Amino acid sequence: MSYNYVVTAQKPTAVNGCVTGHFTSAEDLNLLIAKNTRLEIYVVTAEGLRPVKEVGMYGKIAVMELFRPKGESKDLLFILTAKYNACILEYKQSGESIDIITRAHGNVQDRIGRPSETGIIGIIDPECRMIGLRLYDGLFKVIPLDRDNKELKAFNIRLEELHVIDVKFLYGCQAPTICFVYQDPQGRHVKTYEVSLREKEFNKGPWKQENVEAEASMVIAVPEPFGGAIIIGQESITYHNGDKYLAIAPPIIKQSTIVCHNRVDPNGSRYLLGDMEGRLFMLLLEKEEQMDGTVTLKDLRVELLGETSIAECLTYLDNGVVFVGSRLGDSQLVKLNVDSNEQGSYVVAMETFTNLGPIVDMCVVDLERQGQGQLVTCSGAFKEGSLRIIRNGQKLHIRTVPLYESPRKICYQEVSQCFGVLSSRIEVQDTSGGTTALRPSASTQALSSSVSSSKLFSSSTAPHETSFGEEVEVHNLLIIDQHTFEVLHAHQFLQNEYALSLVSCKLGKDPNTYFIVGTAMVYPEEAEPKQGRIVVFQYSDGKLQTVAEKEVKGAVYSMVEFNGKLLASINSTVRLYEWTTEKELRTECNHYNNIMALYLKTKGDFILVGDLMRSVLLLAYKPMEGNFEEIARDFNPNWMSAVEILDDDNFLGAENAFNLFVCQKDSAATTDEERQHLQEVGLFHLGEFVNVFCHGSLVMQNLGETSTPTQGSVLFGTVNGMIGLVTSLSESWYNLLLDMQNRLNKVIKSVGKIEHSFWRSFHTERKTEPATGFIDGDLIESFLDISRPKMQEVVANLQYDDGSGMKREATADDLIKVVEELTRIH
Amino acid sequence: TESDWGKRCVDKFDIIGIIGEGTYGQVYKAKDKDTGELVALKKVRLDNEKEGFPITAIREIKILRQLIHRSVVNMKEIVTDKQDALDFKKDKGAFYLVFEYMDHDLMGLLESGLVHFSEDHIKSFMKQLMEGLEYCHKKNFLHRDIKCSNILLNNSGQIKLADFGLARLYNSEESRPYTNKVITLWYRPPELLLGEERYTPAIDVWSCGCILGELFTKKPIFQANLELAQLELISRLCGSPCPAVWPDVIRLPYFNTMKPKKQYRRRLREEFSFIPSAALDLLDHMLTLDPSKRCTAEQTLQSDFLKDVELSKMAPPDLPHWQDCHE
Amino acid sequence: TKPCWYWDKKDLAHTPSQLEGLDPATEARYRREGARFIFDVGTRLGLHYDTLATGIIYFHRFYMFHSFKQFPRYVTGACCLFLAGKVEETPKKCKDIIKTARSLLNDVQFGQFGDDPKEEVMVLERILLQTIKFDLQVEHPYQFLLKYAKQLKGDKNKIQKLVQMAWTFVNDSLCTTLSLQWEPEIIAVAVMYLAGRLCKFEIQEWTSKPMYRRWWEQFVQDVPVDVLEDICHQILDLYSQGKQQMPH
Ligand SMILES: CC[C@H](CO)Nc1nc(NCc2ccc(-c3ccccc3)cc2)c2ncn(C(C)C)c2n1
Repeated sequence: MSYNYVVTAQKPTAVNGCVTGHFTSAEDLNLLIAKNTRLEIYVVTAEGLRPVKEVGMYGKIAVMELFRPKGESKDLLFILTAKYNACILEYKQSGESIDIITRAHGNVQDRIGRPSETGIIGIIDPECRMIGLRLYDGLFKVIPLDRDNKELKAFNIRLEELHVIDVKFLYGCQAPTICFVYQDPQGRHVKTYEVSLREKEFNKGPWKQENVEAEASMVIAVPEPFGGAIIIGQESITYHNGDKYLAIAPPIIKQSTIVCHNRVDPNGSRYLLGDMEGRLFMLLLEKEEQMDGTVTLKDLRVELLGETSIAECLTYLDNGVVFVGSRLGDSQLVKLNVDSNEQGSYVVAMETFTNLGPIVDMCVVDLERQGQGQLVTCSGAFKEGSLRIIRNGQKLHIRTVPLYESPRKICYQEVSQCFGVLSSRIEVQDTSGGTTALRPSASTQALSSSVSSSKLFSSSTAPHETSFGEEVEVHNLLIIDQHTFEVLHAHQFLQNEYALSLVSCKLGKDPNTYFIVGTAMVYPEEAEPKQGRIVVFQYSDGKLQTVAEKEVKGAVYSMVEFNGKLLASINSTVRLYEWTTEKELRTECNHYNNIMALYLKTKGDFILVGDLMRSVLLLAYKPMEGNFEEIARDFNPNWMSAVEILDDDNFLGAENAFNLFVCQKDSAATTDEERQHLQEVGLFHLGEFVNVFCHGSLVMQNLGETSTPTQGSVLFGTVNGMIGLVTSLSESWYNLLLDMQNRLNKVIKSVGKIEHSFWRSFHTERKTEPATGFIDGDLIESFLDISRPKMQEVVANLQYDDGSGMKREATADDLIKVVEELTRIH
Repeated sequence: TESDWGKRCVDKFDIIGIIGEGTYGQVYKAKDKDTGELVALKKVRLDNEKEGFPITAIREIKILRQLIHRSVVNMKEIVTDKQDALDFKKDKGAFYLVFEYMDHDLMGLLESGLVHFSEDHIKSFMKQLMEGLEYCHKKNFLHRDIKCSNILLNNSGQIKLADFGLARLYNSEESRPYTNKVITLWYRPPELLLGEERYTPAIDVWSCGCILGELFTKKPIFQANLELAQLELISRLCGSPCPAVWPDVIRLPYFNTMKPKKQYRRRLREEFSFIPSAALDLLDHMLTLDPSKRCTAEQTLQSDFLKDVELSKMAPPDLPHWQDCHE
Repeated sequence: TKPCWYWDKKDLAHTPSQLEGLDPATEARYRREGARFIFDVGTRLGLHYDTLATGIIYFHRFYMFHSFKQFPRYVTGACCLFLAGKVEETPKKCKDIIKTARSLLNDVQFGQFGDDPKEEVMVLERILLQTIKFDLQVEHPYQFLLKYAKQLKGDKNKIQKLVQMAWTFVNDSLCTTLSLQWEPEIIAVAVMYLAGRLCKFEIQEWTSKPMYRRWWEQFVQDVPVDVLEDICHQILDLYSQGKQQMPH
């Protein structure tokens, strides 16, 4: 068996949702910000936000909504986790003591159902009569909000429309009514149904279906002054109520897909709309009152306000201050002014909240020769792309290096006192036949620049037609100074060439240190790339020189230096190249038994291969023979996101389902068949998407640090910005920490009454297994935050084993010492 | 000649790598040196020598040299390790069963989450699977281990049934006592859970219905660890075994011993309401408790769902092989 | 695709056994003894008639490729029965076949099994499988005797007498190389034909074509009387050579 420990070094920083309401008191205006597994509660002031409380939940927050049922003084909070844990929460404050009450809870998962393409949707009735959930295709789940439903029991109504895009509860209806856009073979349509708690079925809805835009994306329930709904698409915005029908199709919104909306004015007169190029719009409802005294919607208008971060969620707060919650860039507070500034913008940034964004890659480098370690990350996307330099000093110090294009890979080259960074920027087919970039960025603002002139694929004769307005990716290698983080050089790759992999290393008897890039020729027509390059560059005297190129028949997904040879993975093939005295790459040997060799790691003559669907493989170089050998493969099917070698026997992997696992050679060695079997000895639901594993630590490890029980250090970056650390334990230390977890879970009160053991259970749509071989260090580090009565309760009857004493009684102050040591690894 | 099996050596194949742990040996991917064809090699080890050549392998050789169907896996030859042959007693090398190589197995495609099945895709899959089962059943053979792991799919959209290691001939007139723990619990018929030792070809139909539902949900229908728990899960959806719907259930060894918590009503049509009408009727008939009232393979092929499917349009399932790399 | 398992009588003058100096009479004797050993051993163990015949067919085929002087017959027989049991799903443990073989063989005969009987048998399985070219499925005259008899309609008792007498002829033909000369379908017809002559029955009357005097042609196409008569001659020869007479 194997024993490992996993802790958080930086909590998730991406905003996954934001709501505004009256949650902490019927009087204060609150902003609830949801990061993966983390809930942040703020109070709105005239200058900004006053933080008041933060809790963690044992689950990914999928739905977050505030409601105030008749009889309550203040808003209640509904949360549903991605594992279908539902709960209703209440804020309660006793002087200085702030706690979160679980008013109702239960798990709403169905034994049979197909998860929907557009994900979990949760909505609440304007009269707070019921909670609507869209979890599965063809089913609508209703949790009625009666006082007695403390377990959140619910029933399903058959829904004829299998493919639902979005749904909202409508306002101004005689009965609870839903408005949903759906897709069937004839296109997209908007339809309405009434929901009957008495009959537990749908009844015919108030207004007839209408055919809507093929890419109708979002539904807005407009407040009672107007009533009805607004439908947002790629080209048009339409309002539907009864017989009334309006459509505005302003050319400005066609340029970029609109992804978020929020109501500014409670009467519904004004809405905010945001698009993926960061633009912020105002959607205006123009009223016309009739002599009858009734007010009808006259027209819709769209006005451009300015630019924000590419925002997953918008929230208007008040006083012209809007919260921009970002998943791809930094979040913000921005002020909307009535008068534009001299550039034409009505938006002026107030504050900037750091998001490590998508961490696509990262490396650890000791920039200041301080024996510490700094983490340079490829963070963000599109105009939010950035490098982030992270060091410890009690908080983490993070420097941001804006790139305004997407960073893909990073690797450090000490000889040159600089970093190599792969990046891609979006250009659009323009009337010249070429393309034009939407904005300047790192690869265009380099001091010196170059473009590949390779003739390898120049024969072509393969037609790829271009339509004006289509996007393309343009990929570059950036040379970036390690002190200034100035872009010294930018190398643009071939048209339709993607840069996928990057290494900095010496090869063979060649004393020069090279930047080596593996690429793929990506054409929309191809299911899988069939052309690619390995390019050897030399950065010298401020110019990047092309040293050698090797043509390959696929995508070079991953490369790594291997004892002076170049180990590269091309599609299914894993190849070892030698570097000749003629400065050309020469193939030594190949391994073909893969589906797609996405990830490579090495240790000595051993290679760990991560596959798209066939988990992880342990391959070995046999130098006596000049070939590869398969040592052992994990035959459990898994979709890999990243892998890492822990030691000669234990191997770490990350699943696309937000799960971690550790494989070990059986090492029984009775039969060859057992040896060729990698046994999954560790299973752990992380809750994050791991893109990159990287050996290193950010802690000051200069001579004088007390010996930690943990051995080894692997850092990992994730999509939501979360940075974590994996380390190993001895059997004795695991058992102690594991036994202590079981004691802590009985003592610590969970938000939503979610069982910790359930949360960390390995979970795919097809399997659920109890966690094994992994200590949730975030649980262990919570011992120091629990009240003293609870500490002594945890340590009661706690006996250490397999140590200086076979049986050793434990006191709370002893554990306070151990846990405090375990906090010193990050 | 092509028929003199067991003499050609495994030297004739370049081994590519191990693709799975089998029952009687490991399974390798390999390329024929002469033709370049890709094959799968099932290694048979008779060094155990407690019972010599494994019966599991004997079944697969005996049966698959008789069965010729596009939806049944093909054994191409049997080859051997290099033999020193100083004495037949000294020889301990293994035998390899050479099969056609198939690009993927269904479990892998679903477990990795990398496949999406449309209605038209499920039609092609099920028409081939049931047609192959029909060929076997009409030839009076039972598979007895139908699971997602044993349904192989290559990217052409062709389906082939594969692990015939538990296959035995069925005599309809003269009932024969067989082994009751034959199918994996997830795909096991209810009759065998209650101990039916004289079972019918309807056991395989049940398994295929379980797969039919799974292709529509992407999750196995009845996932349990113990035989009783499965009977409860099946009973919750398909209805409890009552003599009203299974008149001879009373004659089964464990009927009184093993009972579901309650007498359940059938909710299959309700809990599967998102399934197309033609398919839902196939599922309700395939997951019928009484094996004697359970539909046959032929009856599934003469159904509104599969009758008019044309196998000329193989409609391969949707496998993302680019942009799966980066989200 | 599939191998050819049938030879012409003239070809039996050139088995390995013959060419190592064994005379025709001796090889025939060895074949009878080995087959009857297989039959007796498996009958004591309670084995189905198909399992006995499959072993016997393996045995007969084996000695078309090897010599009786280099492969002791009772070991080969025991091995064939052991494999036949697995093929036909009537398995037996090798130790139990040996136990029964020892019960039935005298001390000299059991000498063939050497110092370790089970090992001598288990080791041979590899050569047996390679020899029979991994073609394990075998059809036997029995199934055709019943398939064809079912299509006869008439006196229940005269037909049952025909079947039983023919069935005995099938059991007796396993001691001969007919298994190696004619497909089982032909054997089944030949034994029906022989029983008919011996019981003075005119089988055509029982067929759906009662005025089709060559009654077998509707069961087995392209079979001349020459063949059926040759087969009958060979079966009765066993009875005339032995002290045993036709069952009747
Ligand atoms: C019941 C038979 C079992 C089911 O898995 N095995 C099985 N599977 C196959 N392909 C599917 C596949 C699996 C893994 C890989 C793979 C590739 C790279 C690395 C690791 C594994 C590739 C293809 C086969 N085709 C032919 N046969 C013959 C021997 C029956 C196969 N047997």
